[PDB]
Amino acid sequence: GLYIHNDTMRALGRAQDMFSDTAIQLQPVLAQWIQQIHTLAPGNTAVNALATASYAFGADTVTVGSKIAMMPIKL
Amino acid sequence: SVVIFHFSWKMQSDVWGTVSSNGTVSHITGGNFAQSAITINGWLRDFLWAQASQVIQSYGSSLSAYGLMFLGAHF
Amino acid sequence: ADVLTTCQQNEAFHKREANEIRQLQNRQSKYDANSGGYLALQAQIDQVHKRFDKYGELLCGQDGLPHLITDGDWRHAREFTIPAILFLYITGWIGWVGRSYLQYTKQTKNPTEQEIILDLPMAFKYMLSGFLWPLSAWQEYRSGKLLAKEDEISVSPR
Amino acid sequence: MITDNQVFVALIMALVCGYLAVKLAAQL
Amino acid sequence: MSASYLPSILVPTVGLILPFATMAILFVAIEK
Amino acid sequence: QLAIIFIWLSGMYFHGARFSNYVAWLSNPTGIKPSAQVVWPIVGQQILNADVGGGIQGIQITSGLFQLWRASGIV
Amino acid sequence: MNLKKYLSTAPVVATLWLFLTAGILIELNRFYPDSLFY
Amino acid sequence: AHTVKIYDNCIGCTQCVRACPLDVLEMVPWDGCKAGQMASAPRTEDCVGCKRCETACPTDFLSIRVYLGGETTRSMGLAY
Amino acid sequence: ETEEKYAMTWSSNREHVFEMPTGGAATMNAGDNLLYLARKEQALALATQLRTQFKIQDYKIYRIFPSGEVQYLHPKDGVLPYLVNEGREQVGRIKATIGKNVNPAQVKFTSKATYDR
Amino acid sequence: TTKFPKFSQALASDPTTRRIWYGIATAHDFETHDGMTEENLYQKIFASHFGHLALIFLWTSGNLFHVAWQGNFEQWIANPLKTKPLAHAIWDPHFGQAALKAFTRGETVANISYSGLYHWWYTIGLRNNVELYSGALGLLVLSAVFLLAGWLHIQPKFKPSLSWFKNNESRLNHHLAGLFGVSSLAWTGHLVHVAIPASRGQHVGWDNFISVAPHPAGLQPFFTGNWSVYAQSPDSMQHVFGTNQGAGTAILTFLGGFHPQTQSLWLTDMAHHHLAIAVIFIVAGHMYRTNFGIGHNLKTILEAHRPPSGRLGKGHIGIYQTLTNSLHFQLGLALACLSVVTSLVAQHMYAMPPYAYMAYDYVTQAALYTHHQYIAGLLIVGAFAHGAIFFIRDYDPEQNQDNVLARMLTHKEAIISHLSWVSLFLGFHTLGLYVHNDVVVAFGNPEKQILIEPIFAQWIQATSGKALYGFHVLLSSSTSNATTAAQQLWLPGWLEAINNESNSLFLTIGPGDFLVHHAIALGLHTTTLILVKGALDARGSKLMPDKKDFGYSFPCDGPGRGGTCDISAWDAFYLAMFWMLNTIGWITFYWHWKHLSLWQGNVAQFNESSTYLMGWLRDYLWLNSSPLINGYNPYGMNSLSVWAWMFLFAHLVWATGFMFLISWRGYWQELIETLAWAHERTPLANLIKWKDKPVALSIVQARLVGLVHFTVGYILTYAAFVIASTAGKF
Ligand code: CLA
Ligand code: CLA
Ligand code: CLA
Ligand code: CLA
Ligand code: CLA
Ligand SMILES: CC1=C(/C=C/C(C)=C/C=C/C(C)=C\C=C\C=C(C)\C=C\C=C(C)\C=C\C2=C(C)C[C@@H](O)CC2(C)C)C(C)(C)C[C@H](O)C1
Ligand SMILES: CC1=C(/C=C/C(C)=C/C=C/C(C)=C/C=C/C=C(C)/C=C/C=C(C)/C=C/C2=C(C)CCCC2(C)C)C(C)(C)CCC1
Ligand SMILES: CC1=C(/C=C/C(C)=C/C=C/C(C)=C/C=C/C=C(C)/C=C/C=C(C)/C=C/C2=C(C)CCCC2(C)C)C(C)(C)CCC1
Ligand SMILES: CC1=C(C/C=C(\C)CCC[C@H](C)CCC[C@H](C)CCCC(C)C)C(=O)c2ccccc2C1=O
Ligand code: SF4
Ligand code: SF4
Repeated sequence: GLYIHNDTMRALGRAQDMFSDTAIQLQPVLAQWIQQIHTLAPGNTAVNALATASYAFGADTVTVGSKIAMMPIKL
Repeated sequence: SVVIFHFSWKMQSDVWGTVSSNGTVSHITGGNFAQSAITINGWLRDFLWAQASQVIQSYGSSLSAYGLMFLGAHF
Repeated sequence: ADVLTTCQQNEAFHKREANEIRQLQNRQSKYDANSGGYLALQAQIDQVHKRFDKYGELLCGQDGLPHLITDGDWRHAREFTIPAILFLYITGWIGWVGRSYLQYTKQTKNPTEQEIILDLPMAFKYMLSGFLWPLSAWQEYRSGKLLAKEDEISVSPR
Repeated sequence: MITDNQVFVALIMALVCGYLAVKLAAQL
Repeated sequence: MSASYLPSILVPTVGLILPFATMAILFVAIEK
Repeated sequence: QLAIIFIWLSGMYFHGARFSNYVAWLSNPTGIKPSAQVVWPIVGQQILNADVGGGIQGIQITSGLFQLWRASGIV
Repeated sequence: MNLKKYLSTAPVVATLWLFLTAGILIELNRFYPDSLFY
Repeated sequence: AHTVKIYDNCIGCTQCVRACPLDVLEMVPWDGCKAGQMASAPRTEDCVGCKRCETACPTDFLSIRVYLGGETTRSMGLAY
Repeated sequence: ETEEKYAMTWSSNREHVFEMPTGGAATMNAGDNLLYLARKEQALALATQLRTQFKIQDYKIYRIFPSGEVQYLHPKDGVLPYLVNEGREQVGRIKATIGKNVNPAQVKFTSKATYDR
Repeated sequence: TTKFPKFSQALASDPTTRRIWYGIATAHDFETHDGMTEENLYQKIFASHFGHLALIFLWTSGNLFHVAWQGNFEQWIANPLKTKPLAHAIWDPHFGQAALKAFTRGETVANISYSGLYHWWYTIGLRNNVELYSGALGLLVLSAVFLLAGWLHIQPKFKPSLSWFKNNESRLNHHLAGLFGVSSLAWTGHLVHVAIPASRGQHVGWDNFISVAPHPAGLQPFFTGNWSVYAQSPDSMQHVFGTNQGAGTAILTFLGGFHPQTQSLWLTDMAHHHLAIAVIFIVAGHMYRTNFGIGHNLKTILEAHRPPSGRLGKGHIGIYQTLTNSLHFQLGLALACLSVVTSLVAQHMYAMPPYAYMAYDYVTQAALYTHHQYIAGLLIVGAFAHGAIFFIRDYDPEQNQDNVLARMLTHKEAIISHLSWVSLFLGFHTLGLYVHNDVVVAFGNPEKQILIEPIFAQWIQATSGKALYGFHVLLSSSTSNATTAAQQLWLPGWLEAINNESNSLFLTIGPGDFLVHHAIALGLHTTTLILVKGALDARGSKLMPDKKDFGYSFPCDGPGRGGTCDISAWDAFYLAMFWMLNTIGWITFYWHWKHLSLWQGNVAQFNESSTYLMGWLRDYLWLNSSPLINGYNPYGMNSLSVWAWMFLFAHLVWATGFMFLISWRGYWQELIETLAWAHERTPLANLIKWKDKPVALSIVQARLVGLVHFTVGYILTYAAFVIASTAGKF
């Protein structure tokens, strides 16, 4: 329904009435909060871990040559 | 189908790509997921239509088998 | 006829030949003469020449592609008529020997068993006897052995 | 240009069709 | 148009009021 | 089932050994495209032997066998 | 004799005959490639 | 309700009656066949029209025939 | 209540575990048993189970009307319907075969069906 | 008759939601209604026909009134090549400001018309909004009149007798001479008096038409027989349409080809066509014996047509009675002929544009071709459906013994088996050749394609005078007796048109056109196979030898005898609809791409890309989707937003249909049982009671509901694409 609402509002020239990052925001705050905890884990709740389990959660962009291996996946 | 489409588009839009000498990330589909993936029209146009360009232009190239299998699989 | 011309005299056809060699040579340029990549791409280049030379005698559209005439004109017999006759000879053979074998199986004690487990000697006998199927079929037609009678065939109520 | 009167004349004749339509519908 | 007010009266009528009346009428008709 | 899986795995290793650019790929992992299927020249299907690098022409593989074999220490 | 009966079963004879057929057509196109007419 | 009819080619095999999950059918005495009995459909008010009876009938064509008719609570198989 | 119900009574020597036609395991009493079911088919499905698995033959199925009327349904005559029994009058017989049924054209704008001889 | 539906006690007694659905779905199957008699059936149909006609005149009225009130007809007349005609105003309070601006056409928020009404109305002489409006009022009166007639003819004294309704000879005389003939004569009157004057900038209307003679010579030539006078001084090739500049005086001509400005048929050709047609129909409608002791008996004609060999048995003996006594036979023939007419309208109107400047309105051309081919497709499926219904409900074998109709059933297996053969042949070889082409093109060798020249169709173009292919036959031969005979009449104008590559008159055809024509042949044969098999097996098969006893539509005969899903003749209708949609798809795709390529001036694109199926997917569907799917996007929206939204809506509706077509009833009935359980056990909610027990849709209902979603989605998807792709491109 949120997609159909959005298709309808965008088609009617009503971008400010959409579910989007720039209109009516639906932030996955629990997923965002869990990303933060996993980013803060190394040296804290995983004291002997030097770096995050995954760069998907946060911290650095890993490149091999010029190409991105992994980086934070913002929700 | 929706899981692997979510994966393909999110990774191309927001993760995979090149990092220049300056250190600016250019993603494969240049961050279009956030504003396009909130409508079905955005999925149809910015995902299926836009990304099908490679498979339908594959004839006379080494990827032509994918073009043939794309049509064969539709059949 | 301006729509169709002999491919030999067709500029679009010559252009297509040149384009296909150029594409193969643009690929070949990334390989070092004696390499398998070069030799494989050179083989394809040689066959491009042989193909376009072979299709030269065909009629070509403005697209520069060979167009086949199938109207019965004997000047184009090689395009359709001769392949057509060969097709019908081969498939008439397949159908005829299939019918021959099927008729054999219905004389046996377990006809259905001979459809899923072939009597290979009998299959070979009928398969090798297909080469004069048009005469064989004519002889069965003349003798009233080709067709079942309307009386003897099961039908649903009208 | 079609005047207000012309649009309202159309509406009364469409009303008449409405009346006659209901009469037919009710009988069928 | 000349009578540019009319769509403001007739579109709600044909679009909201009359369909509700028709649904209400048909509901009673098919449930009695 | 295990017998069949062993034939399939064996196949993947043999295609790696005999019809692949794996050895060349080890020396240029970012530049060379992994390839372990070569098609025969017939009815023009040799177009599918792509310019993958490492001194062969073949189909680019996406199974990740080269990355597996490199992790396993196969040289 | 039982193995020969098996090798006479529909799917085996179909597989072998169509293999043979495919082989002939493939080999004709290997030696006589790009035959668009007779 | 559904209509269930028994035609004269019934061989009194009882298979339709055994198959009926609604007890619509029963076997009745009859001199017309060697079995000495014919299918009967006395309780078609209970017939759901499942055609398990027709599936079970060995005669060619069917000796028992189910004509699906006007739906009822019973025939629609409703437990509400 | 508002709709027709079905009472199924039977007797058992043992306390057999059986499957409810509404799903799940039940234990029948070593003696008289009474189940209320929404559908005749549920009662008969249970009756088939009782007969085949537990060799219980004395089951009786009733229709309870919301008025309060109790109609004995099964086995109607006391004998199972697939056993031929004297006193049963044939219902639904058509003479000859289905092949002798008339055309719908012949029966159009009439009460008659194609099988009405 | 004390609960909906009043016409079916069997449905009215149903305690479930099925009662309502089946009430709606069977409301017009008058034959099956409680206590229906033949006399009451006919009388009900006759009165319903008046309702339907009145609806056509109200709809037409709406179109005239909306264009008069909200359109830009007057502004469009002034500049027909640049100005976009308006359908009607938008009043939608869900519109944002950006959408109001996007749909602003001048000073009004409006839809553009793609119906070709402005082109048609302009061609027939309408020049201002008051004339359109007068039309609207005039047609509201016609609607009201037909509603009065409809009402009158179900009043006891005005109910016509069954014998009246079966007076074939009279109805044919009147319909031929009167309905076709006199209508065409009267229409000729309009073209000569109003449309042709309007074309030459001379205003003739109700105000002056008594005084203003449509020809200088008057009716003196017509009674003296000096008819050549009416063809003298045609409109010059420099004529500016709607003006006297280069205007002639002729009212009846045989110029052939097109008005060079309007790229449409000469109005004086269309006047003379309709005069010729009017006379042919007036003469044709004096064939049949009525009340004056001359003419033919239709039975006497039919009964006489028995070949003496006995090869058609009793020939047409009994056919008269069979046809006269079956409304379904009548509806079948009527739908069959009307379908063919609708297809011919589609083919002839694109090729020989009747309406001024409509050749330049590309969206309208595409819209009209597609609209009419889908109507033609629906009509031919319906024709065969009523053919099947006829065989079950009305066909009496005894009354058709050994006649042509009975003989069809006698060799139904021969007919079905041969349709199966031709369908298989076309399917194997058409798909085969396309796939051959796709593979060799995919491997970079388009010169290996099998590109068969449509030489028979090219030869036919040459017989009508197309010089392009190098054939010198009949009208393309200067010395042919065909050529010389027509040289002084239509041939110069016709040859100019047919040898012009810019118009749609005998489009140049090549291998692309060969392959898709075999695709079209495949679709016609397979759709026909399904519908004919449906009709000839409607009465019974080996699987169900008593099928006629179960009627046209029933779910199945259960899982016995191997299983019998979709065995009814109705199920053949259901299956044929998919093939009809598929086939009209191929036809309309072909028409549209061929025209997009022509209109772009890139005929080479179609010619090269049409010979393999990736060409269609890439260069037709993918390429032309771009304007449509950008109707709205993150950056904003434009006037194509509505087609973009409709496009997605239609894909949704199509896909929703799959649910009904793939998932069958038992799944749903079990699920509904749990929902009924939940409702009754939920506090507060369980105070509210359904009156109708909720049940899953019936087996046949779901086929119909699934097919409707499929069909609606199919049509709306293509409508949105064909309009937005063409509108977006030009
Ligand atoms: C000896 C085998 C044989 C012969 C002589 C025929 C002959 C015919 N078939 Mg039949 N058919 C066959 C096998 C055969 N068929 C098989 C195995 C199938 C299942 C796929 C069919 C399915 C079929 C359909 C659906 C239709 C026909 C039709 C026809 C008729 C028209 C021609 C046609 O369409 O053929 C072409 C037939 C096909 C493309 C079907 C496949 C043919 C197979 C592959 C050939 C098998 C050969 C066999 C294995 C040889 C073994 C012999 C050996 C042991 C000695 C013609 C009477 C049509 C008809 O009724 O016309 C009036 C029609 O609509 N056939
Ligand atoms: C022709 C058909 C039609 C019409 C004229 C409308 C009109 C409207 N709809 Mg839409 N809508 C429709 C069909 C229609 N709808 C259908 C079929 C759907 C299902 C897809 C929707 C789904 C939909 C949604 C989800 C929403 C709308 C909304 C609106 C309002 C937006 C304008 C605004 O900013 O008002 C703002 C509100 C007002 C100015 C207050 C007026 C509200 C009514 C008129 C109160 C009247 C009270 C009165 C005393 C008693 C009469 C009640 C009733 C019988 C009419 C407008 C009233 C929006 C809305 O605001 O609705 C409340 C909204 O959120 N519509
Ligand atoms: C198939 C025959 C046919 C059709 C479809 C048309 C259609 C049209 N005519 Mg044409 N016309 C026709 C025959 C036809 N005419 C004939 C035979 C003549 C005499 C030579 C005319 C003379 C004519 C003139 C002078 C004018 C038209 C106009 C028109 C347009 C508006 C008509 C209207 O408002 O009536 C609405 C429809 C009806 C009233 C239908 C019911 C028919 C009734 C029952 C019969 C009466 C006929 C007529 C309405 C009144 C007669 C007047 C009297 C003095 C004789 C419309 C495009 C007008 C226009 O604006 O041109 C662009 C206009 O001024 N027509
Ligand atoms: C002059 C044309 C004509 C006439 C007079 C008839 C008359 C009849 N037809 Mg025939 N038929 C026709 C054309 C015609 N048909 C055509 C063109 C087809 C092919 C489609 C058929 C196919 C056909 C079949 C398969 C059947 C009939 C049946 C019948 C009988 C009535 C069934 C009924 O009650 O309908 C009631 C109809 C409905 C309830 C359907 C409602 C409307 C549909 C679903 C469209 C919905 C569109 C949707 C709202 C749009 C969505 C918009 C979107 C933006 C959301 C009646 C004798 C039936 C019969 O019983 O005969 C034995 C029967 O089974 N007809
Ligand atoms: C792409 C979709 C599609 C395709 C290809 C088919 C194909 C066919 N339909 Mg079907 N149909 C479809 C959708 C489709 N249908 C849909 C959505 C419906 C609605 C339910 C129907 C309903 C329908 C009905 C009611 C009927 C058909 C019939 C047919 C046959 C028509 C004649 C023909 O073309 O023969 C040529 C055959 C084909 C084109 C099929 C493909 C053959 C392939 C290419 C050969 C593959 C061989 C190759 C070596 C690969 C092997 C694979 C390996 C794993 C073994 C054909 C088999 C009719 C029929 O059977 O007529 C005789 C018929 O009466 N169809
Ligand atoms: C024998 C035997 C079989 C028996 C099959 C038997 C009964 C077949 C029955 C046929 C029927 C009765 C009528 C056949 C009608 C033949 C048609 C009407 C062909 C007209 C020719 C066209 C019109 C070509 C025109 C043209 C040509 C001239 C030249 C082209 O270039 C142009 C075109 C335009 C194509 C089997 C099935 C058992 C298999 C077995 O294997 C062998
Ligand atoms: C007077 C006036 C007014 C008012 C008006 C109005 C408001 C109107 C309305 C109107 C309307 C509101 C109309 C209506 C219409 C309707 C119609 C016209 C319908 C139709 C129908 C038909 C035609 C058909 C149908 C049918 C069906 C479908 C079913 C059954 C059968 C039948 C066929 C019947 C005002 C205020 C301005 C003021 C001034 C004065
Ligand atoms: C099932 C059935 C049915 C139905 C049917 C149908 C549906 C059909 C259809 C059909 C069709 C749909 C048909 C069609 C056809 C057509 C035709 C037959 C045509 C022809 C034509 C011609 C002959 C031509 C000629 C020409 C040319 C080509 C050119 C020039 C000119 C001319 C004219 C010379 C019925 C009801 C009956 C009844 C019962 C059964
Ligand atoms: C989804 C689906 C359902 C479930 C859908 C059902 C039961 C329809 C659901 C009701 C719809 C949503 C309409 C609701 C109507 C409102 C209550 C308004 C009043 C209706 C008037 C007719 C009175 C089936 O029952 C079914 C049966 C057989 C084959 C396929 C399917 C199938 O695919
Ligand atoms: S259709 Fe079902 S319920 Fe009816 S008699 Fe047959 S088996 Fe019994
Ligand atoms: S199954 Fe058929 S034959 Fe047997 S008793 Fe029942 S109706 Fe008679």
